[PDB]
Amino acid sequence: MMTYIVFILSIIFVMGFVGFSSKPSPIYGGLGLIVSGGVGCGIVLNFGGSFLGLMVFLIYLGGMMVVFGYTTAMATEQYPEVWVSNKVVLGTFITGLLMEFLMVYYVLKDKEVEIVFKFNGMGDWVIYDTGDSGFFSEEAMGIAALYSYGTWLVIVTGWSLLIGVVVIMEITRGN
Amino acid sequence: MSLVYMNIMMAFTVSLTGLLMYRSHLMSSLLCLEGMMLSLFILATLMILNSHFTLASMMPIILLVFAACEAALGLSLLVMVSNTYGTDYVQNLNLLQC
Amino acid sequence: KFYIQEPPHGSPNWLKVGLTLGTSAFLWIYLIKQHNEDVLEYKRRNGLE
Amino acid sequence: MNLMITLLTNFTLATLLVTIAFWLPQLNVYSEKTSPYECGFDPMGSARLPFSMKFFLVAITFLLFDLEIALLLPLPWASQTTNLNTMLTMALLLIFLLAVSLAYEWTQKGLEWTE
Amino acid sequence: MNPIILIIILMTVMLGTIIVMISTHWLLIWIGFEMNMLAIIPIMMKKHNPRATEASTKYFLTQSTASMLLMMAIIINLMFSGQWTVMKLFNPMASMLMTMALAMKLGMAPFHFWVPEVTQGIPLSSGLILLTWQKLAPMSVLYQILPSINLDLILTLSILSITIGGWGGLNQTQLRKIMAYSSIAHMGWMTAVLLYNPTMTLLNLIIYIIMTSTMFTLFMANSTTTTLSLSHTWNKAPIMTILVLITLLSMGGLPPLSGFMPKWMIIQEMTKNDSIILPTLMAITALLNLYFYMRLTYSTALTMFPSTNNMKMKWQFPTTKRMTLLPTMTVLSTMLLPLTPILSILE
Amino acid sequence: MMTGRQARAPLQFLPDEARSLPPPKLTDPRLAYIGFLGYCSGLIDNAIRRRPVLSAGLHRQFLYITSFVFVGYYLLKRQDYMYAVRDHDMFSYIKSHPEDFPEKDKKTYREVFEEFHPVR
Amino acid sequence: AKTLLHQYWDIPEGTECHRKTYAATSIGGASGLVVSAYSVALKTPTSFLEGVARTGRYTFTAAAIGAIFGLTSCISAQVREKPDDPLNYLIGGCAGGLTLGARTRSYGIGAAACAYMGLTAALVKMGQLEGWKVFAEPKV
Amino acid sequence: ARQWQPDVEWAEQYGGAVMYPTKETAHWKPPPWNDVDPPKDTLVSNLTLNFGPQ
Ligand SMILES: CCCCCCCCCCCCCCCCCC(=O)OC[C@H](COP(=O)([O-])OCC[N+](C)(C)C)OC(=O)CCCCCCCCCCCCCCCCC
Ligand SMILES: CCCCCCCCCCCCCCCCCC(=O)OC[C@H](COP(=O)(O)OCCN)OC(=O)CCCCCCCCCCCCCCCCC
Ligand SMILES: CCCCCCCCCCCCCCCCCC(=O)OC[C@H](COP(=O)(O)OCCN)OC(=O)CCCCCCCCCCCCCCCCC
Ligand SMILES: CCCCCCCCCCCCCCCCCC(=O)OC[C@H](COP(=O)(O)OCCN)OC(=O)CCCCCCCCCCCCCCCCC
Repeated sequence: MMTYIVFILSIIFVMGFVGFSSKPSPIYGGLGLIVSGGVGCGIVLNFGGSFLGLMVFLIYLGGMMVVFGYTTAMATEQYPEVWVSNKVVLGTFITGLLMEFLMVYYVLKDKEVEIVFKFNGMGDWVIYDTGDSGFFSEEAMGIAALYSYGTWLVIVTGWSLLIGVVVIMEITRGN
Repeated sequence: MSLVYMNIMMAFTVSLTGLLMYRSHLMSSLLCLEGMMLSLFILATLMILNSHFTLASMMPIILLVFAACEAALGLSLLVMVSNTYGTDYVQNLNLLQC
Repeated sequence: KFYIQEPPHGSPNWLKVGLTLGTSAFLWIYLIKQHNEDVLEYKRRNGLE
Repeated sequence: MNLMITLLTNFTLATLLVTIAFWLPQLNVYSEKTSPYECGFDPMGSARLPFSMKFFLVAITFLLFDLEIALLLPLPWASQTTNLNTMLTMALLLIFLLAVSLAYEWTQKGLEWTE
Repeated sequence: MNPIILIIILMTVMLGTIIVMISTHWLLIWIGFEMNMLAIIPIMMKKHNPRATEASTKYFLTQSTASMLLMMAIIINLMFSGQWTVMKLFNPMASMLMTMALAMKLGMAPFHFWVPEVTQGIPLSSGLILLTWQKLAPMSVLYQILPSINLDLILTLSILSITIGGWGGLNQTQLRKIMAYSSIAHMGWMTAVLLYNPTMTLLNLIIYIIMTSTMFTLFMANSTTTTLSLSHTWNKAPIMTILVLITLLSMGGLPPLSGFMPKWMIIQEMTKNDSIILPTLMAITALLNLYFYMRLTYSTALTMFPSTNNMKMKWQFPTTKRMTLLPTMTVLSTMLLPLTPILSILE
Repeated sequence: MMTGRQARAPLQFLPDEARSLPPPKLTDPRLAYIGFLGYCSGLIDNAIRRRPVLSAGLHRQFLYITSFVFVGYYLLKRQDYMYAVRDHDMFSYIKSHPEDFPEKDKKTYREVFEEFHPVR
Repeated sequence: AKTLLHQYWDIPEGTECHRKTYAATSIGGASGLVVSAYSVALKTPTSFLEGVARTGRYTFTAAAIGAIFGLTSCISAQVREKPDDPLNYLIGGCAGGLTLGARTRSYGIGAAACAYMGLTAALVKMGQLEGWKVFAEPKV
Repeated sequence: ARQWQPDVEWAEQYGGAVMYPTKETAHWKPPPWNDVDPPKDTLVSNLTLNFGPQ
């Protein structure tokens, strides 16, 4: 069953999304989002985008670390809930996992499912291309074309980031 | 379509129904926002890498940048809240009901 | 002298008055010139001379 | 194929060194040894209290700066394009905007710690 | 706030709205929306009181959810079309998600909950800037994707917004909540006629912007926030009472004022397509907006409410505020009916 | 509506086809009404600042009515151009598709039959 | 909800009372479910039992109104041999209004609901007869 | 004989946060005049550390 490797990684992806979207406590939500980011970078690395996966992994690890510092600082409780300390959190986690595995079982039986779009049941390895790409990877040249072509995108993004820095300075002032 | 598309869309819907029902904590909603952003990023780069649209590879990473352009902003909208009240509960944000 | 303090509009602002009069005169002569050239070019196009 | 094998091997070697460290020796657990350590005296309060941070502004600045320099990472590959003047101008503009943002943070006393 | 930083932030807001208006790429639309939200957040945090923090938090959460839905619909359209041209969509689910996102961005009911609270928690300058300028980009995006919106969804949203705004405007004494509910009702009025002829939608947008700006600027000049100070305004300057009376009579859709300009012609576009029940219901519901406008005029101008002793000192100090374009804006909002075919320039 | 018509040459206030139309006269009644709007604006500007409304700032009222006349004249030019475009497009489509707009006979009242409903 | 209205409207009037009554009951139950869902969303009940009691009460009230309206309309259409006549729908609307008054345990609400829902049902039958459109497909 | 003009009874109806009060809208105080609330300073909870003998 090694041909469904991306499908298994996506199953772990939705599992982690169910794990942190039930909102037990932001520490374990951060752990679930770290796991989800890892399997997501694995998925996009399996599709060939190694640079994009490594970049999103690094960015979300840094963001989740700053988040963890914030929740240790500010959003804390005397008795944090791991997953089973609250009935509603454990309940919604259980139904999320149950719905995910029900969808897995249904798509693994007749190889077809209808949830609002229509989806197949075969592994994604069919939709790959059969030819080679020469002496370059397409994603690397595509992101490297940001400076040679996307001047407007670079300008508006740099202005947005500078304005964001100014906004962060202005909001947390107090007077 | 395929299968991983279905799984990523299911993850997006899971994070959406996680976001829309708050649990008296702002950081959890911010984590849900980051999760939906991650799911959108993964779906976009999956479609782009499948369809060999190379010139759109500038799209997702640039997209990821604007994630912080709200996400860090959300943290800056929390500290004043955590200076107004001792905690960050969303039930304390009910002064604008009159 | 009546007021115990100097009003900010006690004397007319001469530069503002001159700017207003110049702007009004320039706009009037520009509109007249534009209308004259418009009606002349309209008569040229249709040949209604 | 090899990367997950290496990951599983290292994970197995790490996780075997605790079950060896647990089930091997003679254990003697009472309700005085496993108390939290606070230099011989019992602590006041809990360790789950709000730990009021000071460098929140620099944390948000790092949140922006990590990805705003991650935009600068394809600059090696961007040296291989035919159009070079535009690439050089855009890269210099990006790092100049980074420097302007850092200088604005520095001048407005944003890097200093609160209280 | 430093004036240089304020000018830079306002220019960033204008640049974001312009970027949404002039771009031919969906990613640029989303980038402009994000820049607009990021640069419009600290305007509401101008005075640094807690109510600004609640208003900013609620606005940020709603706008972030709307932006997420917009980007999801954009990605689905990319999947089903393989392009990025800002035009009609090729998936009904993407059209539904974009309509929901733009309804949340416009504050249209049943996504109207944040509008009166955000409007009440922020000053009058940020409130005017929000309720007038921030309602330009989503209307342009709705203008661009005209052959894609489901008719039933947008019509249900319009009638729901009109009814909910008309019902909600009755039970308010704060002026900002009244303006927010009026904005919701006008939002429903503009999106009711969008699929038939968007020139009437642009006309209604221009008229609504002019009247809302006039009312907000009169509120600046009188320095009023509640109904009681607006009533008290008759002692300081009766000309302001005359101006707010004729303006509130204009916004009630009463001829021969310019507020009868959009609505009437909106009806003129619904009967040509054989829809007679909906404009009748919409006018009957706009009677409620006329009702609380009449209540405001009764409190303010047509009756002489009691005042206090200290207002005597305010008789010795004339107004020195920068009432920018107020007489021109009042004249435009009141006496624009006989120039009705001017709207032909909007085609 | 005419958006595709404004597709090849966008962001033009008055194209090259707008100059073949007769410009509005300076004695147009709509232009006089817009000048009266400017005069009303000048009166309100004098009134809201506690000035004598018929004497204070004659240059201000003159600039008000001048700017109003300028903008109104250009807007009226654009409106006339757009209505000419509408009529031209309608007549061109009527001429281009004769089968979709067939002529109908004009029966005299000696041939057509109308039911009579008495009032009594 | 498109299939429910189409299921109710394709049954001939005054022919099968039970299927029409069941379809009207389903329509009323769906509307009551929507109303109760919004009620328990915006106004939080103090307990789960109170919430499910309110949901059941709203659904039962709306289902009873719809069932009695459909039964009375079909009975009137069978008794009068006038299937395409709005007066049967007026009678059914007044019967539903009396049901609403009985459920609310008041008389003035029953009379007002009779009048207004009879006018609304007569207007609905009028629009179905004349082919009126409420959400008109744009054509010009 | 004079023209009737409103007193404090007619003017005090609009002085509330809502026009028609209900059971739910019973504790709804009006907003402050300057919209600036008192800071409601809670206990800051400075953490107590035992720099102990060991
Ligand atoms: C002052 C209090 C009392 C006020 C009473 C006012 C009049 C009462 C009736 C008004 C009905 C609404 C206007 C109808 C105009 C019809 C024009 C027309 O072409 O009709 C033919 C058109 C025909 O449709 P069509 O023309 O689209 O279709 C082509 C023609 N056929 C049908 C042959 C294919 O009729 C309609 O479209 C429907 C007309 C009925 C509308 C019912 C909904 C409104 C109900 C009344 C609400 C009144 C206000 C209540 C609140 C008052 C304030 C408290
Ligand atoms: C509960 C807590 C967690 C408990 C479990 C912890 C497990 C270990 C966690 C630490 C390791 C995380 C690893 C995350 C993914 C790293 C990807 C990587 O290392 O990629 C390197 C390399 C990219 O090089 P590339 O350019 O693709 O070369 C191809 C041309 N020769 O890639 C290659 O050359 C491709 C090699 C095969 C790749 C297969 C697809 C990815 C496999 C991912 C496995 C699962 C990762 C889970 C991470 C969880 C993190 C919390
Ligand atoms: C056009 C050139 C390229 C410009 C863009 C690229 C820049 C690359 C480097 C980026 C630097 C980022 C950070 C800059 C911060 C400057 C503002 C600042 O913090 O000034 C403070 C400092 C005085 O220190 P103090 O106030 O005590 O600081 C608090 C704690 N130390 O103030 C100072 O020490 C004075 C700083 C300003 C004067 C510097 C003069 C340098 C001259 C070098 C030789 C000539 C170079 C000619 C080029 C033009 C220079 C303007
Ligand atoms: C089909 C698409 C059509 C698009 C048309 C676009 C037209 C141009 C853009 C119009 C949109 C609104 C622009 C202005 C937004 C609000 C600006 C604002 O609030 O400025 C604040 C300023 C404060 O002044 P001050 O009293 O000194 O300060 C108090 C302390 N805060 O000042 C004020 O509070 C006073 C008000 C200043 C601005 C009034 C005039 C501009 C807005 C009304 C439009 C007037 C008619 C011109 C445009 C017609 C078409 C809309």
